[PDB]
Amino acid sequence: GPKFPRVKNWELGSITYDTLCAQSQQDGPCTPRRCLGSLVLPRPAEQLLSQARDFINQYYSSIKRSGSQAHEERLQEVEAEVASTGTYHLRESELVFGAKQAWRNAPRCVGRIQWGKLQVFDARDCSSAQEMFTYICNHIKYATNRGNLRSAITVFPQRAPGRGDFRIWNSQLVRYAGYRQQDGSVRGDPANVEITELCIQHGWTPGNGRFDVLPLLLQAPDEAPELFVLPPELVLEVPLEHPTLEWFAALGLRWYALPAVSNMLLEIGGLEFSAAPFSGWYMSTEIGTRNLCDPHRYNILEDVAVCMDLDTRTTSSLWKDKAAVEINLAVLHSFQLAKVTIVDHHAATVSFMKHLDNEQKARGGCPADWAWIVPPISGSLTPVFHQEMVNYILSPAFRYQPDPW
Amino acid sequence: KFPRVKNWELGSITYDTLCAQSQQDGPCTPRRCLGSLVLPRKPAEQLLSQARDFINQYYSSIKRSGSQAHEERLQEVEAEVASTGTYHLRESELVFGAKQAWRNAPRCVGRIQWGKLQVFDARDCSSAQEMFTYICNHIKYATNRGNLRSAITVFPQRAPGRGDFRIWNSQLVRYAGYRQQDGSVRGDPANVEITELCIQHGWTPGNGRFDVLPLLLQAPDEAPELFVLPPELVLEVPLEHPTLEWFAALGLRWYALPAVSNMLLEIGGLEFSAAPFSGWYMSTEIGTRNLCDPHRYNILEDVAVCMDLDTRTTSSLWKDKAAVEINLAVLHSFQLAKVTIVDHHAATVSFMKHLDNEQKARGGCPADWAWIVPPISGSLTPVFHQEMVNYILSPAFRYQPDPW
Ligand code: HEM
Ligand code: HEM
Ligand SMILES: Clc1cccc(CCCNCCc2ccnc(-n3ccnc3)n2)c1
Ligand SMILES: Clc1cccc(CCCNCCc2ccnc(-n3ccnc3)n2)c1
Ligand SMILES: C[C@H](O)[C@H](O)[C@H]1CNc2nc(N)[nH]c(=O)c2N1
Ligand SMILES: C[C@H](O)[C@H](O)[C@H]1CNc2nc(N)[nH]c(=O)c2N1
Ligand SMILES: [Zn+2]
Repeated sequence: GPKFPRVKNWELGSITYDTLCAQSQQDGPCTPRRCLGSLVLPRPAEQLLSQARDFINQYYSSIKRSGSQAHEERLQEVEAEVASTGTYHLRESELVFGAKQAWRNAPRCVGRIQWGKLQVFDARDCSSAQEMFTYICNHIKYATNRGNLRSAITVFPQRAPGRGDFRIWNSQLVRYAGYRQQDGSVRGDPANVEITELCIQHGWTPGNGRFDVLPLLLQAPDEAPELFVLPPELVLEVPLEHPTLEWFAALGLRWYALPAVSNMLLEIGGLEFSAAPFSGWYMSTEIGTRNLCDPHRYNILEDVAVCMDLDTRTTSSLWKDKAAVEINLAVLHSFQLAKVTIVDHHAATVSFMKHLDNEQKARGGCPADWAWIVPPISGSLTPVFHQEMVNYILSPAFRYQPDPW
Repeated sequence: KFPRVKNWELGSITYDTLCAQSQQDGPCTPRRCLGSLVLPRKPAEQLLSQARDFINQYYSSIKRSGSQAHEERLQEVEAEVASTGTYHLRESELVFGAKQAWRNAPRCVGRIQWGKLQVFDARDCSSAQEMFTYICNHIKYATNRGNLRSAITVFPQRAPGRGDFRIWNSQLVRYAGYRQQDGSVRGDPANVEITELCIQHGWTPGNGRFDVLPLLLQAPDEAPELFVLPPELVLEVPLEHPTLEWFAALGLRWYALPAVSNMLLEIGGLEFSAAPFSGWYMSTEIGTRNLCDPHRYNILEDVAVCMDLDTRTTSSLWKDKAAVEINLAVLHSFQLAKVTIVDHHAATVSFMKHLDNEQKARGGCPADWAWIVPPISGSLTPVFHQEMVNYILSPAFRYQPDPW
């Protein structure tokens, strides 16, 4: 009946319509002629003002004062600030709402049931790389909380016309080094070969382990990036063991507690925060399947399968599926043992389904990227697999940005 | 302009130029992507242009573009449409069209095989009885005592003003689903409705979990007729496990032949509303979707308890462990019974080879990532890390409404 995408759950037979997508102001990559929904990265005061107006309207709606005196005054205040300076600034409570809405709007994040509980740290007074380091350490301490992890984001000053950006060069606050070898192989995390070489070029004395924590490369405006080593006591790690396979511990595997993305751009009302690291807690498949089993990452599948004595000479033995399972179980078991927050892919997807129902009621839909929401193992075993999803771009948003080098 | 397609495991990049040949809109728009949706939301000049396009494809396929045989066939088609509002395919054109529709099917992981397809012309069918004979031959040919062979049987095309030839069943072989008094379902819950239709049309129902359904076949503007498949035609594989001796005691089994019977085959503007096709199973279809889906046979918990796994919590990964052993049982049992089957690793590996072949042959390949990526162990397969472009090429298989 209604002129909006009809969305179906095939497990439960239930139907919803997404009216929220009508609020989207920015185009995705798809056209009627072809769907590009599987691509990871698909390709002026007038413009700013309309984005600023839209966001201020969003903010005043959220506090139930849409159409009010203070609403129209804030609108006038922003237009006049853009009139004289070419940009404008957010009130603290506007920044908090916007950071939360950006998370809420993130189609690829399965953790969004938690969106209303996000600690927003204002670091818009930051004026140096040393000061960025302090704020980042504070974020890591607060968010790690000795294993009882808390969602947090730290927001550094916005892009300024003329002036250069605040940037964190690392893709995460915690990452393991990747050292290219003579034979052409990589020791450590192959994902991190480039940032590792950048750190060395900038004066880091490199290790030679599989799990060396990288230093931070931090760039304050119009300045070369400075190098900062995180003090080991701040970086909580978890040695990996298996509940029943006693040899698993002898593999010497481990992972860090805090998943903190540090290279994404936070956009709010046309303002761009080029440095705004955020952190949650892991879903176990991120570590157990992607980081540890991706062929282009640590690639430990064959190693674990040989220890399990599987027939790795034939696909039909399902040796890959078997090893992958035990590795995920190991990640789950070790984090629980160490009392570090983690969520398995079953409980995560169940909570996301609950989130979808909340947002259906609250907003008339929820933008979601099926390929990213569905876990990388046991897909159809989780409820989200059977849930159709509409994907679109809402603002405030987190967006990829080019590497600063 | 043209999509840039990256494989994130290998760092390799292709560009899809084939998508520019799409003449049919999918569900997406720049404002929102609807790629995860299973189904679509919903004259002479048009038909003639779809026809010329297809005849052009055919003659190009046999390296005779521009030949007088090409020119003459274009005029036959034009003369026939201009006089009758429609036209008919030559058998060779039909054979080519069916192979191309399979080739162009974005959701099929089995397309490496697309050039090897037995095509039965059943367009001289005038009754449900005759459809049944054709279907039985298809099943015999395709099953081949467990050495499965891909096949399609093509029944008469749609015609203006008259009803369609239709097979009412969604597959040639399906197990019955009997709604019990207490709201549960004995058998396959996916087939409750088709089971009820069969009973209403005179079928005497069984009461098992794996009762093979009769076929409801419909000749134009006639009530469907009921036909029981001779039990010797329907090859089945009892499921057992290589190391778990108790597994056979579950009484599980599945049929050898995966044959879709409710899709529409469109070629050159002509529509074939009954054109059942079959290949062979990819193991996860049976082991994961058919047996483990919560709204199907849903055996996960049962298997987990036999394995004495901790069912109380999600974090023991009991579901993941049980699912793996079930898929293993399927592979072992089909291999023991000498029935053709492909595991999801072998399948996805051959699909990558197909993507490469198609890049060289056509400059691209329409693929639906959500469907190509297996339902367990996704990122453990190469297709997970492969960007894909989805679009509709013709000849095509399409969904169509239920005839009831
Ligand atoms: C609280 C627990 C959280 C969980 C369990 C969680 C889970 C996830 C997962 C599994 C992904 C997929 C990432 C990948 O596969 O590369 C993801 C992506 C993402 N998350 Fe979260 N997340 C959480 C918190 C947060 C927070 C606090 C934010 C921001 C305020 C956030 C924003 C995002 C964004 C923007 C992406 C997309 C990143 C990309 O496209 O590369 N998440 N999340
Ligand atoms: C020969 C071995 C074959 C294999 C291994 C194979 C594999 C698959 C699989 C796994 C699917 C997804 C089905 C689902 O999960 O619902 C699929 C879909 C499909 N296949 Fe095949 N297939 C084979 C042969 C064929 C043949 C012979 C045809 C037609 C001539 C064909 C046409 C299609 C079409 C049109 C779909 C989409 C079905 C839908 O949208 O419901 N396949 N295939
Ligand atoms: Cl090489 C490349 C190019 C484009 C996108 C890509 C995705 C990787 C980044 N995606 C986020 C991964 C990640 C890591 C730690 N933590 C989170 N995280 C934290 C809270 N929520 C998600 N997410 C890679
Ligand atoms: Cl319930 C619902 C409504 C609309 C579409 C849907 C798709 C399911 C069927 N998709 C094909 C399943 C299937 C079964 C047997 N065999 C094959 N098969 C054979 C060769 N290739 C695929 N495919 C379900
Ligand atoms: C090619 C494909 O889009 C790519 O491998 C995607 C698929 N889904 C994903 N899903 C999540 N959560 N994270 C990822 O990195 C990816 N990668
Ligand atoms: C909603 C979602 O698109 C739907 O459940 C899809 C996902 N991928 C699939 N993939 C295959 N092979 N078969 C399916 O039925 C589905 N179902
Ligand atoms: Zn799309």
